[PDB]
Amino acid sequence: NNPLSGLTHKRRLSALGPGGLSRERAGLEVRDVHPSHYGRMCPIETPEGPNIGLIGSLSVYARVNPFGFIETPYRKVVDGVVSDEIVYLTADEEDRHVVAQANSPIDADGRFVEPRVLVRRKAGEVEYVPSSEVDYMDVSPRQMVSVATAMIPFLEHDDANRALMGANMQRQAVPLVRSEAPLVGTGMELRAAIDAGDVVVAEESGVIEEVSADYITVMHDNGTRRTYRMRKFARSNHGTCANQCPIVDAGDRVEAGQVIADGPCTDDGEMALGKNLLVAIMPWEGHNYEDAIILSNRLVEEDVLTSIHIEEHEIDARDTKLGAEEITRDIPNISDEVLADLDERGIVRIGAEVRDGDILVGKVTPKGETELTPEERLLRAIFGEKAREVRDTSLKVPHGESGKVIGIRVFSREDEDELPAGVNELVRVYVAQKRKISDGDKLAGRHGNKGVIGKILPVEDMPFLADGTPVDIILNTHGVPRRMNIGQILETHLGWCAHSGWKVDAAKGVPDWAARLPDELLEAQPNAIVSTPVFDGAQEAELQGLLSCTLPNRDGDVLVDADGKAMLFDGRSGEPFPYPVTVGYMYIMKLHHLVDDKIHARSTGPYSMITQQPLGGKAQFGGQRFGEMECWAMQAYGAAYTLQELLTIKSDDTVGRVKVYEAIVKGENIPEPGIPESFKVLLKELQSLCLNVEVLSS
Amino acid sequence: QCGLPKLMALELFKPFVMKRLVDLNHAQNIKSAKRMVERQRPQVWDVLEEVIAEHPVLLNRAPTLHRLGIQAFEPMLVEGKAIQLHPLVCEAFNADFDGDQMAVHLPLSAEAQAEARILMLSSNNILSPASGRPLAMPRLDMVTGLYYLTTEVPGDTGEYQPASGDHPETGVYSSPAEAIMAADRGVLSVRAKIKVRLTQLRPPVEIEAELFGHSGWQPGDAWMAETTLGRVMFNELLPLGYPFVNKQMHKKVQAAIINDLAERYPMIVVAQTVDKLKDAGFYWATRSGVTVSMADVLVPPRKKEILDHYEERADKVEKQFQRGALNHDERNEALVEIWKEATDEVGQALREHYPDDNPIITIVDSGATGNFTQTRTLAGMKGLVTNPKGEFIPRPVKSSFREGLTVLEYFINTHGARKGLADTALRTADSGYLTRRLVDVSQDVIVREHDCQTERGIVVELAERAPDGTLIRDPYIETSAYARTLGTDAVDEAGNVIVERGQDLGDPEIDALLAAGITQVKVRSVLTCATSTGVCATCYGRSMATGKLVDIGEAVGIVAAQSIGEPGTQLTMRTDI
Amino acid sequence: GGYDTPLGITNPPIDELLDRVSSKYALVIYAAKRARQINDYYNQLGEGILEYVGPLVEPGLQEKPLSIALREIHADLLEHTEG
Amino acid sequence: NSVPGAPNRVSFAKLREPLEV
Amino acid sequence: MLISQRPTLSEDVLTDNRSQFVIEPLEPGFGYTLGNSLRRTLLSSIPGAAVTSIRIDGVLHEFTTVPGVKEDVTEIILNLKSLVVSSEEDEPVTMYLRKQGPGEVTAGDIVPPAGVTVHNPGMHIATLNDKGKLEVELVVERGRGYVPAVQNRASGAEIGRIPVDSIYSPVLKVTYKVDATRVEQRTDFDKLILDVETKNSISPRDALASAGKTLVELFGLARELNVEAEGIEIGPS
Amino acid sequence: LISQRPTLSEDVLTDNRSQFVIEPLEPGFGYTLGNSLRRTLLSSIPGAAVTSIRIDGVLHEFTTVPGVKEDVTEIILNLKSLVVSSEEDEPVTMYLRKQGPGEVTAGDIVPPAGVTVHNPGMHIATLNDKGKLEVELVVERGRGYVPAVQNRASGAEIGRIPVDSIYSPVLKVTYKVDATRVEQRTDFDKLILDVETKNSISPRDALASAGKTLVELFGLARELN
Amino acid sequence: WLSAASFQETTRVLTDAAINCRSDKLNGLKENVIIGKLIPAGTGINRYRNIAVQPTEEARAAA
Amino acid sequence: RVQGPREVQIHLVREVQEVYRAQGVSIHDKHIEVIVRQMLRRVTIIDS
Ligand SMILES: [Mg+2]
Ligand SMILES: [Zn+2]
Repeated sequence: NNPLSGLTHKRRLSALGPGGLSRERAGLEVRDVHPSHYGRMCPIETPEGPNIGLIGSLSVYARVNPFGFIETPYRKVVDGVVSDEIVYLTADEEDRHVVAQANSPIDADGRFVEPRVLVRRKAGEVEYVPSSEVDYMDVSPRQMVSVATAMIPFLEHDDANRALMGANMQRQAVPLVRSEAPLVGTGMELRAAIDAGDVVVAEESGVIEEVSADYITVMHDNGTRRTYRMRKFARSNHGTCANQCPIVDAGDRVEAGQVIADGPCTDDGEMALGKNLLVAIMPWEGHNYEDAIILSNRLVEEDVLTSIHIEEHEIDARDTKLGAEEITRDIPNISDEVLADLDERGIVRIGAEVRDGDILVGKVTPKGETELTPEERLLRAIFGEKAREVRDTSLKVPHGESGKVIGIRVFSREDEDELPAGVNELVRVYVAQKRKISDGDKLAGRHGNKGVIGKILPVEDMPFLADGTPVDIILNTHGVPRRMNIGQILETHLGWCAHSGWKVDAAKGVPDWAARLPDELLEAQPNAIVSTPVFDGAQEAELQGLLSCTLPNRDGDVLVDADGKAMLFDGRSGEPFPYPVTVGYMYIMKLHHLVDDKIHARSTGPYSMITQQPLGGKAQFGGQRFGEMECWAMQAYGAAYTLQELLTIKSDDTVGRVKVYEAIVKGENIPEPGIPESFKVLLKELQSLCLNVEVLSS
Repeated sequence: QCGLPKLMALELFKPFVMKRLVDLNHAQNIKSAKRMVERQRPQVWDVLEEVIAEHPVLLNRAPTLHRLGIQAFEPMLVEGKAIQLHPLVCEAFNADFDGDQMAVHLPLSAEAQAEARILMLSSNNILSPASGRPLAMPRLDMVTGLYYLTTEVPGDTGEYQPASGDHPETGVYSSPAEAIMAADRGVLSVRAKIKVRLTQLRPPVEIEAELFGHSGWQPGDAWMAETTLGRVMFNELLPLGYPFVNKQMHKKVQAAIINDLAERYPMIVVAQTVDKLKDAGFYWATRSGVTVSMADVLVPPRKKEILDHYEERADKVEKQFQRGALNHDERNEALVEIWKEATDEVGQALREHYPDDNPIITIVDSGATGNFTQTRTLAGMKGLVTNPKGEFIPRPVKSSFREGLTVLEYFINTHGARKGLADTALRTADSGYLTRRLVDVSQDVIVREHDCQTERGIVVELAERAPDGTLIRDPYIETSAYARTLGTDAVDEAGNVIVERGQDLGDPEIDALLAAGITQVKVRSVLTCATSTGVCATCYGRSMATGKLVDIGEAVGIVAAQSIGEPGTQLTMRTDI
Repeated sequence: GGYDTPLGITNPPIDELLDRVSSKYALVIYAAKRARQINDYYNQLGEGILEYVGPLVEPGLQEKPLSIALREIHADLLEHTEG
Repeated sequence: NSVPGAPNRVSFAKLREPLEV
Repeated sequence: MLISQRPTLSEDVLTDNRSQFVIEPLEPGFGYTLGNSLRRTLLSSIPGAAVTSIRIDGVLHEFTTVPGVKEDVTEIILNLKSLVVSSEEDEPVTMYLRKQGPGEVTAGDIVPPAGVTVHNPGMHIATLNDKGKLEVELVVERGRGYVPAVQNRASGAEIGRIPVDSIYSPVLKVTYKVDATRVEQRTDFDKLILDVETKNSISPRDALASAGKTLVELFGLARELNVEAEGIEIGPS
Repeated sequence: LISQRPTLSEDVLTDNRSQFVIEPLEPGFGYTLGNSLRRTLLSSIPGAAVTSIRIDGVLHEFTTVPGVKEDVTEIILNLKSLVVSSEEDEPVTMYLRKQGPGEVTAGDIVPPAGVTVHNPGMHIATLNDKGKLEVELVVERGRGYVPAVQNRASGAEIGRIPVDSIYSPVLKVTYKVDATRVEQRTDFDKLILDVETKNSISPRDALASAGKTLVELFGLARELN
Repeated sequence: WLSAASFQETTRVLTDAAINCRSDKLNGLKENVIIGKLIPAGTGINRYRNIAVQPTEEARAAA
Repeated sequence: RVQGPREVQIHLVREVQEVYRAQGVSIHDKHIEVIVRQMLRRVTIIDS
């Protein structure tokens, strides 16, 4: 569903399977984080369900030794001098040596200013050790981290739990239609996007001969050329688009190893899983109460948050003792306004909109013969209708989806393809729709702040700054301090600084906070891009200094003051809010938990073979399960009749089912529940298990 | 009320709308009504809205811990595909908007609809059946709003100050209407101490007795109140007969207020007033100006000195450990004690440094969410980081999440975080198993008859006397002595009968008992009920869910087993008992 | 009765109904059986009328029989015999 | 950067990585 | 153009001077625009008169109590503030009220000449006792809005005069509330309900009438840019 | 106190940005007056925008055109930001004719009478030697924004592609006030309002239309008498 | 024995009940749930189930 | 077996209540009283 999910599906470590241990077999000792995991396996990226601690992901710098042992590199230090020699050590090898801090006060010669430096010893103990005693030091920060969890800015400020959660939702982002690069990110994004494989990389340098939406032909330096066939609207394994747009020009020379066309969640060759949105951390009339979020309808209008969803439907035309199944239009008893968008070959015309219940592929099948009702025999003489000896086993578009039609991939034995035995024709139709943002869709940042969309309210009804720019998103303040995810407001401040730009006035000497701050950072342009490594990043003082210099956009207006808050006017009442509220830009991504795929309702569907209970799941008609714990609450209220109906006539009793249906079509009073059939089936199993079981009237 | 997606309702009420639409001649025949509804032609929507009127529906969220896990609502059609859940019953379902889903069940029979309308209506079950405390309390946001509304900041704008010689007090307002008129302009702030002549609000008991006399009926008679008009608006929410409060609004104070309201007011009145409280709290949470930022998260200036002092103590104990006089066990224990004292000192310093009006501060003391330990973890220094085995690392963390962490500090913190998150998943399953066993063992305990007339009963300590001479109220009374029935008569020094046998033993009764000086009483409990099957109603006593005497058929066993088993997810061990 | 007027599903106050009956379950059975009688009377209008009599209070436009049942209990138009 | 098509991402890094990932 | 549904006004009399105004239906999103504007216009646009400065006999420096009568002065000043009066003339007119012996002090004993009327003759002001004697002098002028007490410029000439707050608006308290009734069927239409309570001199009906009339006047100046432009029309009445 | 009737001046900064001053107001009215003006001026101004498009080379809006560098939805997004003004309420059609390599901009589009594309320098897509762009536009007047209607709900051709339409000439709008608060009680508000339009109509015209709508909606209440 | 069967150690309790010819009363709450009969709690007891409801004679006269 | 059936109920109830209240969770005694009464339903047989 995004390049990140593909990346983390590989380079991940599981504990289940043949020869491994199951969830019930897994004790509390396995799920922990052993101190030996440092640098080998990341202690963040982990599923949060029942598989917590079993399935993990490899670190960014880790390597597999030839024997199967996980091996990591580390710098070696001698007499307070760190060489550039990079050695690779296994887990047990680190016991004999002493590894040092990833971020240590190096003096450009290897010596550390103070002797005692925080180092990790053999048995996982972290103690101070004189500089002359340590022999190894870490390659770099973010060595004990994974690729997915290396994209979270201000990681060191977030709690382990929220960082874990955010790393988890990183894999669940969906590809938008624009995929804007984040304003604030980490340097890992570019490498991850390049190595994901779905961003085409010019293998050999040279100038570009010609560029087009469907193909690109690069003119190499030596005679021959190379053409890169592009993939457009390719269906993914999770029903997400895989658009691939080129980002080169007609005659600009390219270099081997350069990005050529962006992937589903990439722009300019770096990761882009979401968008940059204005943020208000204030509570708003309880529509954002308890982790809810309210978005602006501008995102609906501007298509800021919208994702294409490609759906594939299959139909099999096999061989049967009825003869064969023909893909034609001769479907019995059909109208015209439903058949208008279906071609004369038995399929939909390319580019015809359909919704639930519409006919998709006409697979006529010989009906056979059963008890033809006498009423049918009478009926055929009133309108002249023919027998229609074939059952209309066509394709009905299931409930809760619609959209346009992409294309037809038709296979047939007449086409001389390797179809399965007995199968004569295989037709796969593709349906796509543009899913707008709506209430119930799950949104989340990169710090683990989740939540559904409480309300999509118009642009007038939002706080707006003195510039008149409406806010984009609103988050609840209660969720920040109670969840230890303070990093999100830091990211918000940095995002606002990047959006506005700054010019540190280093005229009368460099400011003290900016002294350690590197060059080319004291000056910045509006809507610039900055990066922040997870553990070696911008400090608090640097952020304060950036907030101090916040040059305005077009007029003279410093909307965000030094402390970080800003003044907002209510869009409903119009009076200014009595206190300033912090504003900024935070990265927000759509999650693959849309409300459309999670809405389900059932009046009367199918039932299982053994017991007459309904089925389960959205694939069939489903029907909610009423577990025995809910029955306990049923009993606690004492609502005996409701429980009786639920367990007898809404679930089990066949005669009760048909009778109650007849009752609420005839407007008649609902009759008494009968004897459940599942109880009789249990009775029969007991009777057939050589247990004499008999129910006694008196 | 509760929301319901239009498509969801359309599919749920299928035969109902068929019969209704055919009755309205929408489709001559039901076979036509099939395609009539499945094509979702516009004429189905109004005929659907007709049939939802006063047809209750059930809402459920898995898992169902207590009896309040299933509630009945009267739904309205709402556009979209999400269930609009009222923000007050989130506590009952333990429901949060992270993306959690809820199942909806449609009652069918007339009996079932009646039960949904009476027993399971969300308004009719406010009190928690477990302990009797109000479970539909205002939650985080509205608590913050009310706390901001009813707080009284001195030195505010438009305050009342006595004066003479040149100008009057200029702080007294004729009516709350004029008060809000002034507050519309900038002359007077909401949280300023003023004096207002009130008419529609009952004055407190002492003032009423002092001035109004025996006939203390409020709406007719005017009286002068010394308070802030924000408290006036807050009092306006409560019913007419409720006395004025004029107190700051923490969670516990609203808990007491709503408990009293449920005690001495009809159920519909409290169901309406809690809704009014929710509206006011949500409205005033926005203007409360509670917002988190780097400025609001302050660090203690004294942190460096305290940290260096305890670091020097740690260095001394480490040098002692090197000499070998104390074993490694003594080293770890001394380090743990020193660092625990250090983090306590840091916490108290942070408490003294933070202003009382800081956003995090007003959040934490209002009781909406969080604890001061979490604030200390945010700004300052976390404390002691645990080990996968369960021990405390001798070298603890020193910075805070606001100052950032280094890699190995994050590693050691991850140790404990993963440990806790793995333990939670096992403990919830264990609690589920315990609930199952309790429900099975206590299934047959159901009230059968009103009273067994037995005299056997248990005794509750009930505020044992102190050596100095007083009646020190027992800390544990509401769980032990409240909502009971007296097995005998409460008589002091063989004198007057303070409370006769067979009494609800409410708060006035317990106050009378304490005033009389009595300590020991006999309680008619279930442990001595003489009924052959089940328990007599009098033995069980007052039912917390209703606030009255338990009914004659309520399944007390299931309700009990659920109440014991519900908080199983909040159980945590200490650091071989 | 100083409570302000109700709305929606709670048009008859629950407490006023509860004072009419001994206990809540008895009231539930009250309402259920009265609604059943209302439905039978509605179904017997065209054909031979049984001993059942329909809404003793004025019925509205289209209200479910349970609502008229509760309104009838609120008007003290029914008596019952406890089991 | 060190990548031909890399957009200029100014970073607050304080130290240089001895090796790339 | 048209909103396809003519909005209506429903007025439900509750007390002698108390009403509830309903605007149903309404174009989406306009509920707040109408509600806040109407409440502010009602609060600070309707002309009215109120007392401004107070002088009574026997006081020059005693801002606590006055002999003759027993009760304090704050009660008196508040009761004077809570007095309705309609004046058709803009100059500050002086009032008086006097009586001899113990008794009940009411506004009916005031002496209003032509041009000023008091609509609360039966309002208790004080309780004269102990053969008491009082002479209360009032200053009342007309205008609009709500203005706090204004200091006496001629403090030397008028040392017994004391400033007081004034309620110029005939309406006391107005609250508004919006809801989302019949949104899906009639394209997100909504009701806007207004609660109005005014002095007994005037009524909420003509109060809101004059408020809307003032608003339309002051808004036609904004309209007077393109006399023939494109908007939306209501219909008949 | 002030008894003077409010006035309305004009202050023009650029061709699409103007400052409006209404003096003198009443203390506390400026905020609500500005909000009431702004909401309707932002969400209730009639305008004209594209509704549906048609391309002779495609059947739906998920297929690339042979020759164009962008993909189909990219041209949809680009022409979503067109600036079109019409005067008749009846829907009208436009035409696009571009051949061979080169940028295609809104200036290439030839509009019929009564339709003016105020933003001709905005590029739509780019072509090459195999560029074949035959693009059909339809434009109708309206107010607010309307989501894409279903091409099957109306009797439209298969190749017709609905597009989300947003009729809003107003781009940005803000207001600021500065009361006096003089001790002599001479209090009035000075509302300064800003309007920024999308070069379709002048801010004066948008303000006039919003004022007309408000005047009618308030004369609704005036008739109570 | 039905409640014990549906709780824990189904085979053991089934065997021991079969040996003893344990006839169940079918009167408990869980058993009534399994059978589908009304549970003996809440509105399921005989006092509430057999409530007779008829209009008052004055109300009958009003028709 | 050493303090009769009365004292064991008090001990059990107080212990479970202390355990539950260690985390500041309030549950009334009667809920656990029902259960402890359920446990004490049976009596052992020490003579044929
Ligand atoms: Mg949740
Ligand atoms: Zn008993």
